[PDB]
Amino acid sequence: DILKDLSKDYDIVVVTGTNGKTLTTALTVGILKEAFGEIITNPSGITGITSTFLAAKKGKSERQIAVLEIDEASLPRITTYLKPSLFVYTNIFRDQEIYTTYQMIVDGARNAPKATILANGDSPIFSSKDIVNPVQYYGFDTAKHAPQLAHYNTEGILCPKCEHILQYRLNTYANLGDFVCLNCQFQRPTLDYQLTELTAITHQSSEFVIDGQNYKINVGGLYNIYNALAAVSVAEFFGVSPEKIKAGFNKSKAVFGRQETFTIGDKSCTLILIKNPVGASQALEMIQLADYPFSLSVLLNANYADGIDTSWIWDANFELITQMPITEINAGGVRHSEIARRLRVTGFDDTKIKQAEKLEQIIETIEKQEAKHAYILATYTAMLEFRSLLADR
Amino acid sequence: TYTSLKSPENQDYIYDLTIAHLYGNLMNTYGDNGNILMLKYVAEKLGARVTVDIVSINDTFEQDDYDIVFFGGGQDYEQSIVAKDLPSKKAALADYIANNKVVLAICGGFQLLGQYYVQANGVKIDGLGIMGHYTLNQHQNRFIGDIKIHNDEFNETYYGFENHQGRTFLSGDEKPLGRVVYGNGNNKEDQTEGVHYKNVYGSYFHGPILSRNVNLAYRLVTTALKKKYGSAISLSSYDDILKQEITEEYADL
Ligand SMILES: [Zn+2]
Repeated sequence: DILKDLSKDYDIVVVTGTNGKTLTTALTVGILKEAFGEIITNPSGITGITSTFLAAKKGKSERQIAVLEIDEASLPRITTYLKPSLFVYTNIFRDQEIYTTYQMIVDGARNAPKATILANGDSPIFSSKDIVNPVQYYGFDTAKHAPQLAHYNTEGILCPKCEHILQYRLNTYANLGDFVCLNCQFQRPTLDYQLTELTAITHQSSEFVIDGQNYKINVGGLYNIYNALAAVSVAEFFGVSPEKIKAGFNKSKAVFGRQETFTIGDKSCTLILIKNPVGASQALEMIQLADYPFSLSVLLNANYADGIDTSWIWDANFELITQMPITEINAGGVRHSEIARRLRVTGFDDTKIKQAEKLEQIIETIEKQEAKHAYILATYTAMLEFRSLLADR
Repeated sequence: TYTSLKSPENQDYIYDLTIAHLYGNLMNTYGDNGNILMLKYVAEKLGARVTVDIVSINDTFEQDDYDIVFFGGGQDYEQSIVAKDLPSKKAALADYIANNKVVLAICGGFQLLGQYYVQANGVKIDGLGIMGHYTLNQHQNRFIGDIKIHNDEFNETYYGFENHQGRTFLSGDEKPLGRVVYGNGNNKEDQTEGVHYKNVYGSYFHGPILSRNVNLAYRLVTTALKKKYGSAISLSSYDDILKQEITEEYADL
């Protein structure tokens, strides 16, 4: 039909979850293409799906595969229109109740009970409920330590079987990792796809082993490793050879983008968007890995596109700055006063935290600093303004 | 119980302040846990070495171990789970409060100090019942927006942001944290906001409150220190340790 018969012609992979949908989809498409040729996908996404399937060069007698990013809320509706063969669940985190958001994708997959679910085993949500569909799991199986609590600002850490607090033999970020309830021994399932080795990780790259083969990406962040893991897992499930996964991966890894780097005088600068606590903490954990001295600038606006509420910065892990090679700190943006205070409270040297009322001043200061590198963390409208001021030079 | 935060050994502290972060890994939303960071920061400035323990489900609480209890807000589900565990800490928290020791309680924590709260869907959840206030629900409405209150016992003004469906009514043996200048306050009816009973300070304010009200941060920490070491000690002035914050609080206007 308008979208139904294509589910019979195509093997349809639906990629859903809170974060990483777009990147996991783009990387999966690129690996599957190496094995199977043309892959239908929605590079930005229901009636518009009809044209994508209609542009297709392959016909009915060729191996037709679609990898589609579907929003968590739109899944029950689209699962009536088209029947996927595989669901991929990247993760679930809270918008600004998660168990209600998980219910929608449980429902959407229930509409295609034969389809396999490939879920992030490291999320305790994805083992919270009994499920009709066959499930397999990917996750991190690197070296474990003794069970320890996640950081107290972490969300979603109750055991769904006994309502005690989960601990972790390995915690990557947020509530992800090798979780274990010490009261009822509910715990992370055996992983079908294993990241077994983290071999090198920097502020701008990582190398890791997944099911006996090594991979390298050229951006930092653990969350990006999860995206590569999920895609490689889809390719293994589709039976793609290790040689073809590697070649497909290396052709498609550029979808990760690069760090937004530029120059102010002789200083090399990186600009990073911050918008919520887990995201900002992941950026701080990334830049902490830099092996050189650097200045840190943090730009906080409260405009509409930023989120009028700035209380979130108190849950971001800015305490990490005392463990970083930071030479001097700039506090900018409209709420330069509130961010300066957030940074003082970490115990960082307050004589090295300088407030600036105008972003231009931030640029002049970075321009004359002693250190060769500068990191700039910026909310959204502050990032746009900061790029626009760089244009004028 | 475990220690989540501890002052460095980069200063020489003359005092020790131990903070019990009640259910701090379950009631941990909206930035309210930044109140803990502000307590630590003010306390260090006053010469106190800060230890923060997370005292949550199934932990025993010993009133004698702690100088400040912080009890913040969380999600409806977590809040109902916290409520299930509170009888295990009732006797010790009652003794702590009766001994006039310092409590700061925000949203769900403020509510749970009292008799009960009612979810928007009508389900009543019993609280510790230590204090006499109680909290009713609203069916659909929420009180949302900026709020400004003034406490006439101290002559201090506090600012923040409210977002709550619960309507709290104080009992006759309680005072409000402040009278409402603009905002909904506890019930939208009587111009009260929060609670002040002995050394319990409760509020619906997000902010976090101590980030936006350093006057109250100083009050809580100095009260705790004088309670522990006696009213005769001489602490550094509000104006001298918090000059930068006091002026920048005004530059926002
Ligand atoms: Zn359990």
